Amino acid sequence: TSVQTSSLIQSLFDFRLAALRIHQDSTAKNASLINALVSRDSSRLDEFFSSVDELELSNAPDLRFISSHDNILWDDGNASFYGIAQQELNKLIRRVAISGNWHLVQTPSEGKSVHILMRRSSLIEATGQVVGYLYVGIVLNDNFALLENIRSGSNSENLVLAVDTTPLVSTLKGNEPYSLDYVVHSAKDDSFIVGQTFLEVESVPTYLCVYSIQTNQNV
Repeated sequence: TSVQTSSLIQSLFDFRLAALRIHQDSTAKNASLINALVSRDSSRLDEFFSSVDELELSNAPDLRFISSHDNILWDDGNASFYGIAQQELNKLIRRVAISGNWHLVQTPSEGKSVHILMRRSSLIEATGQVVGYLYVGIVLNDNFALLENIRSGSNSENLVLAVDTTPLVSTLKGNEPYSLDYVVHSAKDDSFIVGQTFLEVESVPTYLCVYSIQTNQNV
């Protein structure tokens, strides 16, 4: 049941991205927002999002920022928490320039390329002129909540998300019979079976590899 665990993992991953896409695409049509943006006052924008999130938490993106062309109008400010220079968002804007589709992008951040999944929705005016684009993103590095979600949803023993040989995040606690290092340089299919699943983003192959460790139940 290898391909089964792998597809399970992929559906769980697909599920999370879906939760965000839907929430994004809806906020992108929230007159309250559109008008708070055209109003040109960062407060309603801040408040708008703080309220948006006040109850849909954990289903909230890690990064969020509105922008018209290269002119970033508003930013939730979480970019800095990730060690991402307001500058490094402008380059991501061009990189993700194809609305309604998720993009796996990298970005420099204090000596470690940070891997992010991004997507943009256009903010139209109730007049029909596009007024900007809302950019939403999920940071993969150290995103334990995302990996833990997928681990329990698939009832996996442990999981580790790596950009091959290099771990982005793990569920291991440090008491397992196996080390993170082992899990990462281990053969695909032993006492501890180690599965390997390359995630697809929008049905497209990706270098994101999720390792699933299952203990040989024989034992």
